[PDB]
Amino acid sequence: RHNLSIDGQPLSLAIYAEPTDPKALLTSMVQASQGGSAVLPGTLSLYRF
Amino acid sequence: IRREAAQMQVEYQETQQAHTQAQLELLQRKFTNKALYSWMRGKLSAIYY
Repeated sequence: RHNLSIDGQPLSLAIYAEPTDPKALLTSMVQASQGGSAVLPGTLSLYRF
Repeated sequence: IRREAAQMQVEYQETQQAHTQAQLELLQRKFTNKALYSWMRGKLSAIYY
């Protein structure tokens, strides 16, 4: 009834549908917004330019 | 026993793959990374001009 031989060996070859490959994992450079410095009013020196 | 040793070899190759991934990410999180160098000679090229 279970499609076996007299000895109990199966009569149908099985299958498993091989797992889908390794996986690639990557990293990336991340950048963010950056500002600059400010300028204040200047002092008056005692010496010439 | 040979099958076990071969299986450990697969784990050895997987570890090596992760090792090169960590090296590449460390190169990108470096302080003197690609972005810093690009802006430094970009700024200096304009100044040199």
